Amino acid sequence: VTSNHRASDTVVCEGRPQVLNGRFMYGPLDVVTLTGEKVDVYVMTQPLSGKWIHFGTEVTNSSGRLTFPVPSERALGIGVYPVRMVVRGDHTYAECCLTVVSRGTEAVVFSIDGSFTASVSSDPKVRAGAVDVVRHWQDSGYLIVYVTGRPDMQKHRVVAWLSQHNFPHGVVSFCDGLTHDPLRQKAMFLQSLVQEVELNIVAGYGSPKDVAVYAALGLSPSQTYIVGRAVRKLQAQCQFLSDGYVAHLGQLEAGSH
Ligand SMILES: [Ca+2]
Repeated sequence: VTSNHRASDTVVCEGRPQVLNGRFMYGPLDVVTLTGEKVDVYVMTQPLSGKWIHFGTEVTNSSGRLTFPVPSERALGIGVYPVRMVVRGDHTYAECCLTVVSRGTEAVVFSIDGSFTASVSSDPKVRAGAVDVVRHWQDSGYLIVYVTGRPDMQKHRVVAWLSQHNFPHGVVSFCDGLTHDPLRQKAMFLQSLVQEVELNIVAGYGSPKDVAVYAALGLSPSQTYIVGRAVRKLQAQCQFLSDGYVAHLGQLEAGSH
């Protein structure tokens, strides 16, 4: 019964086509699919104004998915813009941000569950000092990118958790839920960030499974930060945060990176 819509946080290099994506579903399991419906797409072009601008309309396909191209004459310049997509039939919606960047914008990636969770589920507990480390990278001039292997069906819950513990705003990306190979889906997403969006990814955080993702991107072991105690098989492939995030933060502020 309850709507479970999501829209993808989109990051895009200036001058390039701007495409917004969304998926529209009802139910806990997304049991109902919203097929063939009109969805109106709004952008808050003046991000602090609270005023929505209608940009156009699309129709969901058989899987409830939506792809919306921003008309060239309405392309947004550099900045971060709220986006809201509204189902015309019931006035339900999804929200996300459109982030427009200059070429070569520098970013840092955090794998959510691997980087931030301390326990399993019941809201997982957050690792101590995690938020401050992410906040340190943002205040230092880096675009924050959050990736997770979870399906975007779970986006509402994941974002609520990030927001509850006060994580900095960033670009959040999930798996489509259908690939069955999340590690490669993440690697490919981050590659697309570097190749199509032209981001310069300077550091990667996660747990042991993420080393293969960051390695596939071309990150060096010194730029790869992995939570927990050193693991022998991974010895030269990454930096282990053996002492925790608080200690790691002091090391970053003495200019470790
Ligand atoms: Ca989580």
